[PDB]
Amino acid sequence: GEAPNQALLRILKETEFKKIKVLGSGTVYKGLWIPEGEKVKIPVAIKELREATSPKANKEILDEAYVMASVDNPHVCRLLGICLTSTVQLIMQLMPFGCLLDYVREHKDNIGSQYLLNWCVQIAKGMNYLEDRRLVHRDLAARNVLVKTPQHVKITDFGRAKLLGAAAAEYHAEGGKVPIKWMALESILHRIYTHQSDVWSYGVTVWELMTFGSKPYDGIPASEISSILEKGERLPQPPICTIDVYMIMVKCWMIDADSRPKFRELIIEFSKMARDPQRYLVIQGDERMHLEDMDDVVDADEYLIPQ
Ligand SMILES: */C=C/C(=O)Nc1ccccn1
Repeated sequence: GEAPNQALLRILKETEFKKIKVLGSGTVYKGLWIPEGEKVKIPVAIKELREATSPKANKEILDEAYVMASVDNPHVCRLLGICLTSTVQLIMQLMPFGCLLDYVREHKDNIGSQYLLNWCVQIAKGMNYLEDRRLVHRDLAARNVLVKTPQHVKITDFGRAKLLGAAAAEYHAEGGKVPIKWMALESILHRIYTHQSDVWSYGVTVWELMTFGSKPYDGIPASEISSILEKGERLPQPPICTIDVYMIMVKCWMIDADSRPKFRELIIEFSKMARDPQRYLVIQGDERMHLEDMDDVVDADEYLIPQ
């Protein structure tokens, strides 16, 4: 016996929610959700499948739904329920400032050390929680973290997430479109994936944030990456980064998976640094930087149903 998964999957009527506008094209809407028979309005993102004629695509979105229903943490994405219309709709908490990669590209000039290190802690907390839940994300990247507020981010995209069995050390994949430049060496060579492969990608995610959304190994093709890593080459020290911050990124990219840090240790190291941010990141102008009815609106984070 593993522990039973008593996550609740909530089925919503299409009449419970109003699509307000498009955010993306699968097509994502900003909208509002009124839970049946409750006087509350919840800002949501409603992901509606396009063709909805593809049995493959329907297995995909429901796998996402399975994983997102089974996680409850402040630093991971919050599913509110699904709607089984012609086109299946996922309803999640609206994350109004979009993905963190776009956010740090758009706002390079306004982002101070305190925000960057707090983001590093929050993502470390999200990933430590997933580890507690024996869940390997397999696609952590700056693009797959969302911004509820500039003070508050959550890990997203559980489309590749795999739920390690009671006796299963690694997860074993076979083909697809894969993020080579974020992947542990053991993942590119032997399709091996663990919490420790997730630490490698946390390292690349941190490097994306510390370079204000630069592309890892830009101009180096996917075919070369495994060879570069075997030859011991790693991503360069970002300009803002003290050796303290960069040495943490470097340890996440050790070839011995068990030599990399644990998510619980990254939480600790980034917290120590977050208490004195200007000791650990050096940024030009750091001290200066600052980042009908709405009556019954509540954020999804204050909308709890019984457990
Ligand atoms: C997991 C939350 C979510 O996907 N919400 C979202 C998506 C895109 C933009 C804004 N919020």
